[PDB]
Amino acid sequence: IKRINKIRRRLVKDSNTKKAGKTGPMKTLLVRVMTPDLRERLENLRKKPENIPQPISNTSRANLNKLLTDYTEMKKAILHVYWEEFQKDPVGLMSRVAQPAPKNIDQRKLIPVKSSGFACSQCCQPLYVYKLEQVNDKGKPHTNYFGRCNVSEHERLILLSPHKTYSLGKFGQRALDFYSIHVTRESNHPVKPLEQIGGNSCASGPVGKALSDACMGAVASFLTKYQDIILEHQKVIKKNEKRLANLKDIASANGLAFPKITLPPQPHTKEGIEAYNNVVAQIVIWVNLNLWQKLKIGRDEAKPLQRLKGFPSFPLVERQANEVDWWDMVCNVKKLINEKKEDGKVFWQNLAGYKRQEALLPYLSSEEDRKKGKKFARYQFGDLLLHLEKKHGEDWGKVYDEAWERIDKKVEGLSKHIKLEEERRSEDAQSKAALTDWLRAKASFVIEGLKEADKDEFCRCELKLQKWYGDLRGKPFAIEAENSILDISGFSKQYNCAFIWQKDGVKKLNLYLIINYFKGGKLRFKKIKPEAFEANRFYTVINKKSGEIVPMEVNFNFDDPNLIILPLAFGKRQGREFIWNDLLSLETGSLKLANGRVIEKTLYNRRTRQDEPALFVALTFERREVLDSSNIKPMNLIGIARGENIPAVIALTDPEGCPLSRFHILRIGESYKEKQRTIQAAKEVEQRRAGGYSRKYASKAKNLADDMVRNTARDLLYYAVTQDAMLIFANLSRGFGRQGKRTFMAERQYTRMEDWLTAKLAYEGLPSKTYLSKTLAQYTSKTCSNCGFTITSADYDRVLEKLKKTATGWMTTINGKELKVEGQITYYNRYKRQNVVKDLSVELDRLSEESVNNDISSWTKGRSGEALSLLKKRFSHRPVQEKFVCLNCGFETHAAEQAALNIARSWLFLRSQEYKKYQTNKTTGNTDKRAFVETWQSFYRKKLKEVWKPAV
DNA sequence: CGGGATTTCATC
RNA sequence: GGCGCGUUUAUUCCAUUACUUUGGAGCCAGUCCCAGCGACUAUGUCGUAUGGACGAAGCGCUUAUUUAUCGGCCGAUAAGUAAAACGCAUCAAAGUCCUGCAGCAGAAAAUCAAA
DNA sequence: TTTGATTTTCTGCTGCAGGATGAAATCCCG
Repeated sequence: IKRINKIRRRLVKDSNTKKAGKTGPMKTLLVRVMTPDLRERLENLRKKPENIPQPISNTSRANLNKLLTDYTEMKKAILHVYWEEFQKDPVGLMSRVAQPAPKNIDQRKLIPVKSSGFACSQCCQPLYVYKLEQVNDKGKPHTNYFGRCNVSEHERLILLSPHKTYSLGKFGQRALDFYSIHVTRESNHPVKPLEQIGGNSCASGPVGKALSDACMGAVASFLTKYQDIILEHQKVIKKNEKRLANLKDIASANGLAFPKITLPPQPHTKEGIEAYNNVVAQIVIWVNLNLWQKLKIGRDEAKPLQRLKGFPSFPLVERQANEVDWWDMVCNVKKLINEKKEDGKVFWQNLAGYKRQEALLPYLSSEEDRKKGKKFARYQFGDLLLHLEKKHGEDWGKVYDEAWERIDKKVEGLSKHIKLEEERRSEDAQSKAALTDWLRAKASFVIEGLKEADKDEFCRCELKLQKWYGDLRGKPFAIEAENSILDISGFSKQYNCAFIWQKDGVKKLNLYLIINYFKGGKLRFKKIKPEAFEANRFYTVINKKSGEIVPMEVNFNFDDPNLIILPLAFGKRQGREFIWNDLLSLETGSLKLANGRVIEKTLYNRRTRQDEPALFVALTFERREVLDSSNIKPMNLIGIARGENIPAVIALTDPEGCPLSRFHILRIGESYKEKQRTIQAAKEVEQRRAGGYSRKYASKAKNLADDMVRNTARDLLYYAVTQDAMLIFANLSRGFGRQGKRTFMAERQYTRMEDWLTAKLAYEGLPSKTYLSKTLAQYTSKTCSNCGFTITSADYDRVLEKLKKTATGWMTTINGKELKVEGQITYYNRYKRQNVVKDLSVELDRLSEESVNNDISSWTKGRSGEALSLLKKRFSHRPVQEKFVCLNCGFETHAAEQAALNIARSWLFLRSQEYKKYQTNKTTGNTDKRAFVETWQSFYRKKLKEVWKPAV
């Protein structure tokens, strides 16, 4: 059958196994700790078993909770202190936390800097730079840089990176010796969480050696982010200089007096970031007000200034908690609107004749916003004002009052609903967002009364209300639940934690987990002989740096008021993988338990119908013996064709490009798109009935898509294994994916399918390249198999130029092929939001009615571009995302199967001596892709003539 | 003078 | 989608240890009860079960409490209450986790000194 | 998105960093 575990069994039997290197492929077993509610669930089976194991003792729970609280508080205190230090001195901190090179390089330094880049915070002295040229694995010389000082105490190996003027390049979690500062009593630093928070009731060693990493990792990450952003800030400022200069030139071309507001330079505080971003936003608003719409100048003509993004915030401390409070900001908005209500009332009541229509231009929605079931608050506010104007005439004095009454009623109702929801147990972010939109529209309309009288006051009010609107939209999802972690830096005797089993019979084992992190607790680890096992006793093993295993015996008391005892709860497959695996067992050392965690996160309990915290044990198992890249030989190929109606059509072929029948065409996940469409229809119905859907449809589409992806991946892997085959994908940059107007991150699955197969082959120890491959996606999906011709836009330009009218009508040719200029093309106009069908010949006649003799090249370049767009939309080789049409010969068959075969044939093409000759020609400085296109077309035609006979 | 830690130092 | 239920997800031995999910299948989706949308015939009604709250989600086999058709209390046939040997719809899959920041995937409003 | 012209709009939750541990010298203890 098709089981992933049978595939893994064959893979294990397919080749020899060898022990893992310095670090093995990490894998986490996430089990759940036996709890009283777990036992309650277990007791209610129809076929009740003989023995129900005991739950976890209450003392263990209390001790674990106290330990988690202490660890969290210690981490918070340490990060707070180091945030204060950073807020005092950035340079010294980021110089200290720089990760030194390993204290093992005894290579002789040869070339110092031909100097004053940074300074060691210990001596505040400049760090000399030294280079070192060596020979790498593949023959490319590499240049490294290191920092050493005149002080023997400061003779470290701080990393330096070149630029074209130097940077650190590394930030570690163990560079700064955290132990000697806040734990040991000899140091007199005023911060000592162990002596202060825990009251000398917690063990020093393990807790400190965990806190060190648990804080310095985050510190190093933030320092890396900031030290990387510091250079891009300067470069972005430099680019903005030229962009502003060009914009000023364009503005002065029309004789426009540019406002005297200048760009703040690259700052190093977030206040400067905010000021520069506000200046940029105001400049963009002014340009949109005066140039984009007034002059009908498009966006290509205006390269704008850039806002500042990418400046990080300090971990766990600069995470804003929104202390300004939601209701306080709402009341501030109310007060500001009430103060500025008179200004808007006077402006609208005392409006001129024709100025009334232009005053309401932003308030009225166009077809684009109206057709999509719902409009922004500004649009509906304008429509309500239009209704009031229709109902009560031009009496805007009372119209404003009635509109204020309606908006105030809606605001009060929304506020009451929000308070009622948020008081007891619930929260309504949708209502908050709607109320915020209403308040924003009301504030805009109210303060629009000062658009031409008091410019600065109006702008200040606008900025304040906009930032208040942003804060009111952002604050509600601040969350209240955070994970709690309890690290175990390693599994050795010192750390006083171990995994134990009961030697029942020959192989059966009971499972207990013991935590010893308190002073006064008793836990004895006794070394024993290899086969001294006895019943009612716990036994375990230990790992060693030299590859030795030294099993030991555990003895303790179940009523100890200090230690923590954990019974587990898991399933057969998990036990066969980690706990009681048959082939790779922890006794031999093939499977190793390196580190674990006591993660406590909220999970849904169906018995209580609620989400409650549930202790997990993220036992990270490092597979110490993996497969060897010694017996693997791809051969057969499985060309995967992507699409929507058919999730995947796969074509089999040999390593001669000759397809063979062993199943030849297989389709997996049929009608699943119909289920996706049904789910989408239900969601759209729920939106039409309220504007949103519930949590039942939260991930139905996502879950179905992921299930389809994983099932298809399993099927592909089984086919590859059973046929000794390989899979063909494309070479796409990281982050590849389509983003239209309604795209979701879950459709970036081609790369994610590659990644899933990569991870699955990676836990077994082999890279993705063994059975997963990529094709150079240059013109791969743009080729047909009947003519060997790949369409380019130069041919489109030639077709546009050649377009003329003969006795039978318009005529144009591609590669000498006469094309009947006839037929109708359908387009989806966003202004109409419907289907409009136009005739190519009729539109050409209409466009040429302004010219003589139908010479398109004699028209304006805009008319030629429009004719080019018409010809391209008529002669597009990809009319639909799921349809391909051959422009040259139009051989007729099932398109998807032919495309599936052609994908594999293209991947085969992406290795040839023709490509070698193309590379040699490209070494002549002719960096043109047209040579590649010609070579690929010629090679494909030659191969079609020789062995790749098209369908007969 | 070993139990028995106990911490402290240290380190890809 | 709401409720339940277990199956298989290991080649001779490694829990029929249950966890975290998705499917197949079995049953059930009504109550403006409160609040978002159109007409707004105006802050009034209707509808679109939308967001939450509210019930909602098998059958028989084996063992005792609810009766006499029979002779001067014996079982004749069956209810549900319980246990549980239990049989059917009911049969299939996969898992590698943490901390921090917030950010990365676009295109249609879009033409000029339009190279 | 895939040949030359481009950039403020409305959508939605993942994309980049940091990783997954034994000697040494002491101490409480006489």
